[PDB]
Amino acid sequence: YICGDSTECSNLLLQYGSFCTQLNRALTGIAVEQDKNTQEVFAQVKQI
Amino acid sequence: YICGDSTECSNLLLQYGSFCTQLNRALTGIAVEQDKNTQEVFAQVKQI
Amino acid sequence: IQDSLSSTASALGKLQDVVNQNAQALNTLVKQLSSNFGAISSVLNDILSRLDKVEAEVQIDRLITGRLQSLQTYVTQQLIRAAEIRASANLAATKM
Amino acid sequence: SRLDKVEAEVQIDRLITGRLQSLQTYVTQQLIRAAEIRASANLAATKM
Amino acid sequence: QCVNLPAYTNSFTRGVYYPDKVFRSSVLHSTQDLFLPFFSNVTWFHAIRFDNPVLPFNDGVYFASTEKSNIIRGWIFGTTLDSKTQSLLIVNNATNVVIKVCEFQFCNDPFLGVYMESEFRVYSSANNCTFEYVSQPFFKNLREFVFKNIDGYFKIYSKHTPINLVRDLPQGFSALEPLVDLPIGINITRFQTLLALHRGAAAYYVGYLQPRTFLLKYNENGTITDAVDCALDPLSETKCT
Amino acid sequence: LKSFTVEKGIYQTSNFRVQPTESIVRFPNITNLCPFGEVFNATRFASVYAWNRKRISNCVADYSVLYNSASFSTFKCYGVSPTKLNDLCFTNVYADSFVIRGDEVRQIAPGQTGKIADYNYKLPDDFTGCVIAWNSNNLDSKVGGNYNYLYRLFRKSNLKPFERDISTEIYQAGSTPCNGVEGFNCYFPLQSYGFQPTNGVGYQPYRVVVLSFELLHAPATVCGPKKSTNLVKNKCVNFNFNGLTGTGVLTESNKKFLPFQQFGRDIADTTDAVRDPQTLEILDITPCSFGGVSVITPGTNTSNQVAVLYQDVNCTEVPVA
Amino acid sequence: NGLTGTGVLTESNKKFLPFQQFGRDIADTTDAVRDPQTLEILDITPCSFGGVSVITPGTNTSNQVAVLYQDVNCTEVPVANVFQTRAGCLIGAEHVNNSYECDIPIGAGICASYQTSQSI
Amino acid sequence: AWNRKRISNCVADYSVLYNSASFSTFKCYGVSPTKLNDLCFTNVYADS
Amino acid sequence: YGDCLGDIAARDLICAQKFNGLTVLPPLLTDEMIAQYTSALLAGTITS
Ligand SMILES: C=CC1=C(C)/C(=C/c2[nH]c(Cc3[nH]c(/C=C4\NC(=O)C(C)=C4C=C)c(C)c3CCC(=O)O)c(CCC(=O)O)c2C)NC1=O
Ligand SMILES: *[C@@H]1O[C@H](CO)[C@@H](O[C@@H]2O[C@H](CO)[C@@H](O)[C@H](O)[C@H]2NC(C)=O)[C@H](O)[C@H]1NC(C)=O
Ligand SMILES: *[C@@H]1O[C@H](CO)[C@@H](O[C@@H]2O[C@H](CO)[C@@H](O)[C@H](O)[C@H]2NC(C)=O)[C@H](O)[C@H]1NC(C)=O
Ligand SMILES: *[C@@H]1O[C@H](CO)[C@@H](O)[C@H](O)[C@H]1NC(C)=O
Ligand SMILES: *[C@@H]1O[C@H](CO)[C@@H](O)[C@H](O)[C@H]1NC(C)=O
Ligand SMILES: *[C@@H]1O[C@H](CO)[C@@H](O)[C@H](O)[C@H]1NC(C)=O
Ligand SMILES: *[C@@H]1O[C@H](CO)[C@@H](O)[C@H](O)[C@H]1NC(C)=O
Ligand SMILES: *[C@@H]1O[C@H](CO)[C@@H](O)[C@H](O)[C@H]1NC(C)=O
Ligand SMILES: *[C@@H]1O[C@H](CO)[C@@H](O)[C@H](O)[C@H]1NC(C)=O
Ligand SMILES: *[C@@H]1O[C@H](CO)[C@@H](O)[C@H](O)[C@H]1NC(C)=O
Ligand SMILES: *[C@@H]1O[C@H](CO)[C@@H](O)[C@H](O)[C@H]1NC(C)=O
Repeated sequence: YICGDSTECSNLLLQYGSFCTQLNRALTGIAVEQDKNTQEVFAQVKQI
Repeated sequence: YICGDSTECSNLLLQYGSFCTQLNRALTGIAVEQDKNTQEVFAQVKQI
Repeated sequence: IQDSLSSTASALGKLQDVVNQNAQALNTLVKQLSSNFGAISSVLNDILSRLDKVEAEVQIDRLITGRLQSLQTYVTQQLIRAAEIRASANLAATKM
Repeated sequence: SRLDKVEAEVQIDRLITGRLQSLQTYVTQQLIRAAEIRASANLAATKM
Repeated sequence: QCVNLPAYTNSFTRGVYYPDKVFRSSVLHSTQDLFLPFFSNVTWFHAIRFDNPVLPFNDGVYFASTEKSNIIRGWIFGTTLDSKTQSLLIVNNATNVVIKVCEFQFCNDPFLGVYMESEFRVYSSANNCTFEYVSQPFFKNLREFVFKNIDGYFKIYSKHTPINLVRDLPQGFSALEPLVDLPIGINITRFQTLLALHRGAAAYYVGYLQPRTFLLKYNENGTITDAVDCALDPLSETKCT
Repeated sequence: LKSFTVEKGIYQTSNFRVQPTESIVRFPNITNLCPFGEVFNATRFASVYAWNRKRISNCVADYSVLYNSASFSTFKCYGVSPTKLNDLCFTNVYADSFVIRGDEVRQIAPGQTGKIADYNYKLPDDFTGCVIAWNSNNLDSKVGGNYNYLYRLFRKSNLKPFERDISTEIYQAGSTPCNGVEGFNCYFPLQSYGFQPTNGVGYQPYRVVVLSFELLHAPATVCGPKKSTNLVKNKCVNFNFNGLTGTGVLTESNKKFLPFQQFGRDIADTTDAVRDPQTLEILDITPCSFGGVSVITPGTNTSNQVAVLYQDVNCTEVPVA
Repeated sequence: NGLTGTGVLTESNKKFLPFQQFGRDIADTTDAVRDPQTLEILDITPCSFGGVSVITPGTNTSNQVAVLYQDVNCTEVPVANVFQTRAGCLIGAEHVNNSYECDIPIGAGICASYQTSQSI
Repeated sequence: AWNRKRISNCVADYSVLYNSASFSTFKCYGVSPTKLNDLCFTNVYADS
Repeated sequence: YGDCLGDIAARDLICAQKFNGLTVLPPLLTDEMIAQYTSALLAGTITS
């Protein structure tokens, strides 16, 4: 998203640290929480 | 708030996109939510 | 109920908004790619083809900072919406 | 009034970025407070 | 040689032209440039009633002409319109188009005589010609032109369409296209039009451009179909927001 | 994860690459040389108050022939690095030529002021192009003084960018009008340079040429010495279209450009369609990277076996391994 | 004296010290200035003031709109039926004596609607 | 032993310098030259 | 803007906020309506 190829941009992005890793971690946490909410709401009975 | 007249500042603000629109949208959402909360809390009976 | 649900689609509006905002944000995040952020151009290829190695870095860094700020704002708003949806899901689970 | 067209832009852009950051911080804090007040209002409505 | 010889109208959403040379489709785009305001107050002259006065050139001119047999022939631009200062002349003399930048000594009442083309009582003398261009030899019509003068460059946009109504400016969308860019680099503050005197049956309209923000809606094919002025009325402000 | 051990689960990785592995160059097939001789070797240069302007088109800008017999004491460029000048195309090429005094050479720059910058010749603040200036003491000066070069001394205002004024009206300094005659507080605005061979380095004549051009927004007829290459379609390649560098897949397009249009842009300003400089055809450009990748593994303390999940793609269409 | 600005000038009760020339607020904006000729003290105030709201039904229905200027009277003008609500000045909508359910919330107990010769 | 002088109560109109003065080096820090005609200076010192 | 430029010597920060674009909006339900709602609730819970 930030660069889109152009290896110079990718190289210059390295000096900014692990911001992208933090963003990905937050998004993954949200994605896991969505499935957790769905399972909590609906999966309450053991027998079909 | 950012410029306060000075048309040069207003022109230079255009390159930054729709940040102000997003801020206004968030503030309007909060303002609507306040009235929604008030109506939910107090308006529960149909007859005066 | 069998025809009330067929009367209008606004009765499910609380659901529809949940979809709409989830698109409303995304289509915004794309168009902010068109911002110059004070650089000579909003396209990396133009800078890489017009300027040398020492002059392109100044513009590329500012473009990177602007795009990173946009991403951070999007992530923060998504986190707030996730908290709200979590509260709603907890209420729904308690009701069930 | 002191600088020409080409030298004022560099300073004006940085001022704009700073003020925009301040506005973003204010909006984020307002959103968090709005969420807290929404939770309190929901509790009050349930109690009523 | 030389010789000696108001009406108001609404601008029905006219004054839109292509801002730049790129291709866009199905995208709404915002632009900040000199445009003719929507529902403006455009001045109307006849040659049927025969006038061609000196009109000021403030920041850019929109000039429309409704005609049948080519009454309008050209324009003269300058700041003093004499030999003391350089002046620009654009003329269509029924066989060629001529654009010159010279210290013309223009006549008091310029005109082109048609009996064919027999008179050229435009300027008394011409000299110091630093730029000259000529092309190859060669109510039913409406022609719209937009003239701008930016950092010495002179930009001309043109459009044409058949219109058969009698008096007013027809209502409808019209998108002008970039025609000519010339490096004249002169001072322009006044302008006058050139009429073909027959030994007319036409009319024209003159209006002034102003800086505006315009929201243009691009069609699926490569053209514009609608425009919104962000300062016409509060509803347009809401639409732009 | 920035660790040597991975716990059981699923993780995301970078996007699929799709390397182009090919470079394609497309340039207009211009074979003529630019006016280097009859512009830089001009016997007479116009004066500063009447600086000469020329238009250049349909030529190859190869400056490598200037090293043999040209030496410039001042060279600057704004808006483009000099090293890229060999790999670019210019839409509108204009050349301004004049002769000035040496110490005034520094006055030709954006944002400057002074005599030349305000009364004779001014440049815009957003100027892009190049400025060249070189000494011509042994060509423009002569014994006894050369007075054929003039400049403007008095004016009632400041010139706009790229503005030329040749009016020679008697300038008035006092309240009394000047009725076309010299007098007290009445002057002739024009003055003459007193160029002499024995003058100092600051008083020697200097020849100045300013080149103005615009880049990557309009069709261009002046390009560098780069050589074209055959076109490749339905393949991911690196391309250099009239100075625009990019990477992607080229296909034929149904889009119809207007004659004055050259490039098409999306909402994100990325190039979407381009007109071929030689075959005048319209080509759509699409990116190559596509498809997220996920790695499924148990704890590394248990086993080294992994599984790979490519998202939003078939297995039959391949690019999968 | 080289400082460019825009605003409304009034006479001031502030008394500058002899070595002082400008007065500043918290936001560093100029508030008072001593005249270089008449040596008088003048307060400078900004001009832009008053939010504006547009009230409209769906554009698929009608083109009529109403304008609400906030925190201003109608009598003091700079405004262009007229109704003075507790939220400001409303122009383009008539006032009725009846009471209905809220359709378009305006504020301070006032709401707006589009009703039939249709009008707001 | 560079000389120092104080200047006050005068109009800084440099347009009279074009007729008989030519400077090989001119620079300004803190203010663009083009604005020098529309400014006022508090303390004016000249070192020669 | 008839009491904001007056004899107030910048003692009130309301004008300081208003001159920078910061605005406070009125709630939809005035206190005279919340009072009526509370009175209706009290009457209902007392009588029925
Ligand atoms: C002022 C000099 C002048 C200018 C700046 C200009 C543009 C112009 N007018 C026309 C068609 C064309 N052009 C004209 C003439 C005109 N439209 C006018 O504004 C005038 C004054 C005439 C001449 C009277 C006619 C009578 C027709 C026949 C139908 C049509 O308008 O397409 C073209 C397309 C021909 C080509 O692509 O080679 C152009 C570029 N034409 C001019 O004569
Ligand atoms: C219309 O304008 C053109 C340009 O002046 C005229 O072309 C010139 O005609 C004369 C002869 O009459 C020639 O000597 C010139 O050489 C022509 N100029 C050029 C650049 O070729 C043309 O004659 C004019 N036609 C009419 C009817 O006036
Ligand atoms: C271009 O022409 C106009 C018309 O003469 C010039 O405007 C005048 O300039 C003189 C000199 O300062 C003033 O005394 C007049 O008051 C101006 N008249 C008007 C109506 O503005 C203008 O200065 C010229 N442009 C330039 C850059 O010199
Ligand atoms: C145009 O200008 C005249 C000036 O008297 C004015 O009367 C008129 O209302 C204006 N508008 C129109 C559409 O004529
Ligand atoms: C302009 O015309 C006059 C009179 O013919 C002449 O003296 C002068 O050389 C010409 N050129 C310029 C640049 O003034
Ligand atoms: C758009 O342009 C094409 C080109 O001819 C035309 O066929 C079509 O009618 C135009 N409009 C639409 C909606 O396609
Ligand atoms: C100019 O003239 C000299 C001798 O005629 C020649 O050597 C030189 O190459 C010429 N300069 C250019 C750019 O052609
Ligand atoms: C050269 O360019 C022209 C475009 O006008 C094209 O028609 C022609 O095929 C080209 N020739 C070669 C060898 O590329
Ligand atoms: C794979 O391609 C076929 C052919 O269209 C299609 O039926 C199928 O949907 C594709 N696979 C998936 C998961 O969509
Ligand atoms: C000139 O300035 C002095 C301030 O000492 C003032 O008293 C006087 O009125 C001024 N005269 C004019 C004509 O402005
Ligand atoms: C309008 O001005 C009058 C005069 O002071 C005042 O009574 C009134 O409060 C003002 N309007 C509002 C809504 O405050």
